[PDB]
Amino acid sequence: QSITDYNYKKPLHNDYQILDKSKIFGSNSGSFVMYSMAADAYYIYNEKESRKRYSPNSTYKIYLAMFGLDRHIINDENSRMSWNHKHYPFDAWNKEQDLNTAMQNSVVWYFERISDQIPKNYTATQLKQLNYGNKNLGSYKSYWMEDSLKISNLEQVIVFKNMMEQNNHFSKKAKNQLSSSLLIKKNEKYELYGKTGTGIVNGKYNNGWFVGYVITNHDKYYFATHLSDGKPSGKNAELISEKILKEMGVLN
Repeated sequence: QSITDYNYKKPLHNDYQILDKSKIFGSNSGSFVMYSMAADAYYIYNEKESRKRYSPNSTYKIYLAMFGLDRHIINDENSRMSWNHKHYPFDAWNKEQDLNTAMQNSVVWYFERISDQIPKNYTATQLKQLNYGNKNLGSYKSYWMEDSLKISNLEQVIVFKNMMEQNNHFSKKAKNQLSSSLLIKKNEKYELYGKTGTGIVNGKYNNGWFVGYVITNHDKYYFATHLSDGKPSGKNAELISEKILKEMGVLN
């Protein structure tokens, strides 16, 4: 909308290190950002591109889940939602869901059902308090899917880290329930948490994301990969994230 809606310009008041992950990105274009809790420092590949704001797509379901927990639309004893009986192209969508199943399978109707129960003034208050990208709700429909709401790769890390780590009005059990829903991988060395996001425009991928965090025995790292061209899917952004986190020593 405004002159500032496509770009995040706020200086990092933080130690930062510039990375060169161009070989892993290959023919794809985009950025990678990681923050380390113990180091209090940002590691950035393609810093200019990390500040360009893009639709978050399904990565915003992180925030819809938090808001649905905070408003008690879903809880710990019940996060179940019955299927309304409409046929979707994937059978994982064609049944009852809980937060865990819906997050894992990016089941759109679950999160759309949550968003419809949340009043616009709450969301606006939340995006303001969280500094969530351009904060632009537009028509307030599926405003996070190739629509008015945009956020940069750098802000994806900053905002997620601050939401989880600051003592805010989001309770600790809601944060824990969100985390369980986002867990992808756990072994002796680490726990990897995250959420893909994929934008499709005219049958073509236009926008790929993977936003999350890693807990090791020694540190906690928030990260995000955004793809803007080449093959910009969430699945590709996830693959790129894993190669970079592994090269950086985060996964061992």
